[PDB]
Amino acid sequence: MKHFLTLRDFSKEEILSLVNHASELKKEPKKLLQDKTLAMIFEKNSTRTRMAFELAITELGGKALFLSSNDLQLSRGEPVKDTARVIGAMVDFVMMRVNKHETLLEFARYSKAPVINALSELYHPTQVLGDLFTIKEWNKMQNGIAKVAFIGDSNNMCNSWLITAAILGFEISIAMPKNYKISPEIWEFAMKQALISGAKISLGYDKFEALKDKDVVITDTWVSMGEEKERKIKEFEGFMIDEKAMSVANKDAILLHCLPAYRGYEVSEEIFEKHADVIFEEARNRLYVVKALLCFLDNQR
Amino acid sequence: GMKHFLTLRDFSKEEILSLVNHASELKKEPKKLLQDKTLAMIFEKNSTRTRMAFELAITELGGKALFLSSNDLQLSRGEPVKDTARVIGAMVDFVMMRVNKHETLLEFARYSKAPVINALSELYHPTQVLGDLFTIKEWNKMQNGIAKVAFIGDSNNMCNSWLITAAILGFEISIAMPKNYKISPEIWEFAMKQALISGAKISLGYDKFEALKDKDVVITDTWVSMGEENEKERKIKEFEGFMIDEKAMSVANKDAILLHCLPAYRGYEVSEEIFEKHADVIFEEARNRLYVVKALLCFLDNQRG
Amino acid sequence: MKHFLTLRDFSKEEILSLVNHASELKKEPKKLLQDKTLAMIFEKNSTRTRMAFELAITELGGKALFLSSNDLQLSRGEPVKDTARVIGAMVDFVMMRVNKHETLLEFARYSKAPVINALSELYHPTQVLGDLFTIKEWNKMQNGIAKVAFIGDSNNMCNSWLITAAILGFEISIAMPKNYKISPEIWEFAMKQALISGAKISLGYDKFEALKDKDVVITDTWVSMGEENEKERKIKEFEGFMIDEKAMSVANKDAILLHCLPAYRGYEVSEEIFEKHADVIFEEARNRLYVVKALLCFLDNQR
Repeated sequence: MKHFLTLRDFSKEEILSLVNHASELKKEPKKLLQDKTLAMIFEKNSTRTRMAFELAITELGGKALFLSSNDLQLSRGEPVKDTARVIGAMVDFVMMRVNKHETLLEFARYSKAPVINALSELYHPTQVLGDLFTIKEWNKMQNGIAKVAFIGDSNNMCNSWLITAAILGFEISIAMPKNYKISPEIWEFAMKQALISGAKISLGYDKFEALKDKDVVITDTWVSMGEEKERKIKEFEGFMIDEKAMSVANKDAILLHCLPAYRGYEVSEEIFEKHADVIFEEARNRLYVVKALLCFLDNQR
Repeated sequence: GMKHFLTLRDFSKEEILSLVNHASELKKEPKKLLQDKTLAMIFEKNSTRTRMAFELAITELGGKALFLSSNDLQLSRGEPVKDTARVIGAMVDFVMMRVNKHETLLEFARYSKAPVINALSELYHPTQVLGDLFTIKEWNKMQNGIAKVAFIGDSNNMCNSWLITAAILGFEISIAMPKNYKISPEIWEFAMKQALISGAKISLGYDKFEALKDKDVVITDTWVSMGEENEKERKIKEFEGFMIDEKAMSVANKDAILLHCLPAYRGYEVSEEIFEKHADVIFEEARNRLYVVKALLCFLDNQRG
Repeated sequence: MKHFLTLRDFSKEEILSLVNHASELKKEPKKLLQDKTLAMIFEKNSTRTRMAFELAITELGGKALFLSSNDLQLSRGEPVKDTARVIGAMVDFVMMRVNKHETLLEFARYSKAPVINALSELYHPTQVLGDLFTIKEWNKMQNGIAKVAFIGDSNNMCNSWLITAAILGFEISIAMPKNYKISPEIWEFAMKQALISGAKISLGYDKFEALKDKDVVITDTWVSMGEENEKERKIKEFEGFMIDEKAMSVANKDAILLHCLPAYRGYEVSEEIFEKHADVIFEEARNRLYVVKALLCFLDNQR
């Protein structure tokens, strides 16, 4: 039985078929999960995420249960294996948004129901799936390859993009400040994968180098939740995405941001609003992708 | 152009009355008119009574509600409202919002692909007034399409929305509040203008008993209006003569009904005796918000372009 | 019109038929409450409980409304009769998990809709029903009787096990520390009921005596919620009372251990023994679903 904790556990073919299914569903919605149930466990609230999941299962014919931070104190009252052995036995799927990946792993270990990583400090795979869906929608996938730049932290988003690029065969440039490092274990996995898929990966500390010859620019907040700051902002001096920065990329390149955005920091107001349409489709598109993911996990029991 | 429901000011006599009639049809013969449709409910300050009405309204109509709470959703505290609007408003069919500040509703509506519904703001509480109206009609206190109504209380949202609705509908309304208290001039002007068209007999005073003369419907509300709770002790003293009690109801017409949006504070704006004397109507009032939100949601579904 | 506030208000026959119905429903699920609604009022959150009820009504064809602690402040803003007379008139059932039983009573008194006691300081009947379901599933009900030991506090669980054993005709031994007493009013009810049903009830302060010739051992947390301002003292009082391997050894062969959860390994129960019984303890947990289903269908017919 398969969980969905990271795209690392999936094939190029599997990932692409999730995006194609999403697309079919967006076009022609079907109630493929009649009466199925999804428990949603949040350790830290995210309205954007919740919407995506709640609506995903709902539209597919099922029901969602929202168990919040207040509602559900994980590893703070009862142990996780206990919670897993009750909740994971009563519902068809469990999504979790967690502070720490270990928690997902520990839950999955004892969950009869497939567990979905709605966000952890290591990986944010649903988001990348949505980003991907969006790239395809905006016809920025020439030749099954995408030429992508990621600018920001060595955070979860970076990890997941690095990985996915590696699996899919994308050309990706990553840019973060000089003092910032990427996990050697993750990096190794990507190196291996690139060999098989022909990925052109590069990692640096120069925004403008990363941006050269790119059709898709991806950025993210610098001050990550919980990790709140004043010193960090000063470290990300050159790193804002602005008009001059987008100029360096290819003509008509799209800007993606997972949100929320902090105008005047990782992104300028002008440039952000310049790309409202794509940024907010991006936000919404997580729906179609979670749908696909849920149908998929339902068939891999 | 697509219509939101932020205040009754934006609607015609005919429109409001047809919402009530529809509510009534639905109460008689429930129908699932919004199959699969979705309603985001955003609360900035929790109201269980409201939530019930909306949740059940859409549910019974065949749809699904999403409750996003205060804890869940921090508006204008993290991300700007236009950003939220451009996500949430794009994914759901309707968005209801209970807000601290009306501007927030306006700003959201401005960016929402989905019709936004004012579940309560500091200026207006229209879904409540619709329910009050429904109730007045059910209790056969709308002789001649007109109603003879007294509103006693603060210059709060409820007052505004009664003033307005009276104005649109052509009702005869007397408002009573303390001497120092005023109604927003902008709102008052609208009402003056609307009365001309509709023949509303509107009067504002500071004498409970005058307001009450020849009335079939007495409406009151809490004095310490929500949020303004840092100022309560003072407000109470100002509302000395203003409680609705047996003697006060005596001044109104025979068999006049007492309406209160709830919750009620026995011993303040209303006496225990009198409140309980009207439990049947008051609690039907409570419940009747359901049918009215149903109508409203059907109505906004049909007015998308 | 009948509410479900304690098993005290039901007959042996009524209780057994709830368990039987549950069992039918587990076997063959049916949507017997199409479109019906359940308001769930929590004064203190319990995820385990919520799941049970939310899924019960949902699977039965209805809808749940979760009103939380933050959402709904009971007897702290508006009076309860007012709440009851709004909520209880818009939904088909009301479950409540409350700090104080009186609150259920007061609500029920003004609720058009049947109220269900999802847990109070006095009684936890839905849990006992589930326990019962589970005992029957693990074939530990020889001759319609069960031989049961309850070890723990004089809490809600104890009250409800005492009562139910009394109604049903079970043989039950209860063990708690010396200083601890059962509510005389509850105890007196049980005494009376045992006479009618032939219950073999005994109360002591000796874990091992309680355990002798038992097929079911039941335990529970010692630090009961709310009473957390007094904990350090309580733990010391419960020295001999943990359920461990040696304790289970005293009971009959293949005897099952039940715990309503959550559990505090190293206290009322040892890690080893708890995990030894994971399968039954977690079926126990899950089985609350089928029983709440039964209960809801039952209350739908007793209007």
